[PDB]
Amino acid sequence: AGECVRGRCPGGLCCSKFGFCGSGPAYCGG
Repeated sequence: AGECVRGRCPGGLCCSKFGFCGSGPAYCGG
């Protein structure tokens, strides 16, 4: 669960260039 649309993802979390969303050092980087 958690996918980005055209490079935009709400909720207040991170979005990966592969088209995904997530919080913490997983989809954010560092």
